[PDB]
Amino acid sequence: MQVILLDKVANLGSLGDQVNVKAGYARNFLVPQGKAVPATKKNIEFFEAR
Amino acid sequence: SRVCQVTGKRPVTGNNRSHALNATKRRFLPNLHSHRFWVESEKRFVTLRVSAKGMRVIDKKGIDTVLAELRARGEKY
RNA sequence: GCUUGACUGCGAGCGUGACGGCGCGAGCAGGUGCGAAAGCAGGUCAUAGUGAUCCGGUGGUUCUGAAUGGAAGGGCCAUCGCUCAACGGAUAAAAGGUACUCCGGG
RNA sequence: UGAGCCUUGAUGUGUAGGAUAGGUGGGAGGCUUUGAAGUGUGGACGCCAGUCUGCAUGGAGCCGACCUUGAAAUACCACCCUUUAAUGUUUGAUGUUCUAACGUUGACCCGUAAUCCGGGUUGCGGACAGUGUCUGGUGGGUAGUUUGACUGGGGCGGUCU
RNA sequence: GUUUAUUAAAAACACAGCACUGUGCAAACACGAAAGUGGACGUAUACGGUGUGACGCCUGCCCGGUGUAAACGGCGGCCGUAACUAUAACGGUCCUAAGGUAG
RNA sequence: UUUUGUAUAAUGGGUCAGCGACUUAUAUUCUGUAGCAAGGUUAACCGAAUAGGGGAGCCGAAGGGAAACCGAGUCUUAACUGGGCGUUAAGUUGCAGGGUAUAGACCCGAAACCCGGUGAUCUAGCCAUGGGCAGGUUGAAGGUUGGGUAACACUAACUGGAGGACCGAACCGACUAAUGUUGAAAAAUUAGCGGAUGACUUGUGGCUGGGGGUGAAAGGCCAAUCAAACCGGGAGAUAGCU
RNA sequence: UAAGGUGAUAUGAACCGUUAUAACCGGCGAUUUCCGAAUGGGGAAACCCAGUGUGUUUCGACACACUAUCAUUAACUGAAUCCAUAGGUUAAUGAGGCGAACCGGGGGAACUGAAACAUCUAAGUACCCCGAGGAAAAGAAAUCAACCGAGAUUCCCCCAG
Repeated sequence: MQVILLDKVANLGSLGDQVNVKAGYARNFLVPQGKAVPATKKNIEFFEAR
Repeated sequence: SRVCQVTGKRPVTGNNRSHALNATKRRFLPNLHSHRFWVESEKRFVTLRVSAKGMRVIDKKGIDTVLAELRARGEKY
């Protein structure tokens, strides 16, 4: 789902992209381990600003 | 207890209806699972008995605003 | 030999049964058939040939239509599916064998 | 590896034929010596008529109604149908790798002069195991189905309208 | 030895022995909506379930349906064979897997 | 009292005194009485509180048809000579009484079902800690010597003291006979009987709780009870029975 | 307020007071043993067994204020593990228990009727559990109605069996 990456993880990321990934990746790689942010429809526009 | 700590879901009593409509009491058990979380703020592995629907809610919101209302209603972790 | 009166809407009044039922039924109106005509025909010489209620199938009736016009559903008419044979037909729902038998009594 | 798909390009004989031209639509100027029609096969399709393209005979025409075809443009521009090819997207099967999910009734350390519990580190399995929702089948091990009425001391056996 | 204390003490129940089935440990199985516990601080010479009932002669044949029958089970015909009958350890058949051994 | 039939030997009452059974609440129907009369009546409420106000609402004077609809006519049918149902004939509000239905509904009296608690001081089993078993008799393994063998095997004394061994006291149990059967005792006594060094028995404390527990298994026991304990409640369950 | 009184079975004894300190009746304050939420540890209820600061012209043993549990906050300390949590102690606040009915919520049967019986029914009733108060709950429409309109919630009588 709509999580945006931050790191040099393998080829679905380019230092930040909106993707449609499976649930394990989001929760058990990206929720609480780091490298991402949840899509609260505010954080995505905030990091679009950043 | 089998209580979803995030959404508040708990088992309720239902009935397994037959073809002859014989009533038998049964409780619907929510898909509850224990999963460990790693908070960068407090430097600790916290585990929570949540549902998969609670997992989807905490994927939508985030761990911090969920803990902000877990500290509210007397929950322990 | 000719024909559909084995037609619809009826029908006073009656017998017989606790009732439903069954049976005859003069005669009205329309439309028919036979006969030259008078007249007769609303099934089978009569007494048995039967399955009611519920559900479902088919068509119609513009009868109703949870805001309006529809529509759905319901109601009315005609009809069909049951050895419901235990047949005036108890519930959606049991049949059996003990020769695998046992107890009590005469 | 099987199925769909995004982009790139070919793909279609009533029959003769510069050429196996699909359908409805615009259209009278475009290219080649930054090397062209017209002829040939290999893998390839086949009604062996030939075409596609790698290669190649060749070195100056193709073209627009064209002098041919029942239906005219491989002069150009568009959404497309069938066939078929390429990597890749998407979804399944097979087996392998992981270490993060998860389990650990393996060992160690701390809270802790604690066989509870919690945390860390390490190892072992491992997307199984186990669990929630729905559902197919199995299951007289259990239950509800209640399993009808008339019969003279009597052994047979029937009857119901 | 034990049992129906208060109408039945035994031919009933149990019994070591013998045998079968299942269980590889976080065991089978059981009490538990779960935690946990028993099994067991035991490890296939151990444990659970079942059948028989000391001991001797002994347990013969069959795995087709659910190689293994001391499981759920079966052990029927035709002729041949132990001095004048019958029975047939044994050896063929009917392809149904095969037919009562000893006593 | 029940019966076709009771003095019947079919059921009940020893006697007396006291208590004790067709009611209450709500709808509906009928009769009598009472006001008003094509009208009758108020519910909640206000209230100087059984007064008065308050007519929201109910019944009836119009019915037919399933209904739209039509209307003193309506339904049926194309329409009836027609047929069914009605029409100009008074109801309503009170009170009392006789019924109906709902509730325990004239009164007393089941095997059963479920819920919440209490019991392992009795008994069944287990765990932890202690105690008891008079006396006599028989004599296993092992140790030594002798006979026998190349040496064991086998044999004869002595030592040794093992037995789910024997006889038999306390103790445990009740197989026979007798008494007791309004008992001495809601299971005992008297005389015989079996075990009595074990699978023995006992004291104390704990554990196992009812659709369960326990059970060397009788469907035995769980407080003199058990083919599902007691206490309280649903419950005044239900009865076509007496 | 007072000439009577010291409650009753219950006399008797010993007394007090009579014109203002007898008794009677009321408000306030204190004492308020022990068990019992029971609260220092235990506990077979009215019992047993301890520690810290304060006091002994008799400084032995003891009395006084304390020392139970949970939730939150603050402070001080404080692990693997740097940072920081968890953990420990103290201070303050609140609660623990009882109580006839009423309220909200979570579980929640069968007897009986249906003349059998399983749908239904009894019934969200009996019973259990948690919490709160003098009331609780609910309460200002994503409510009705039908083209007119009503205008939070609550209770009663009709509509309406």
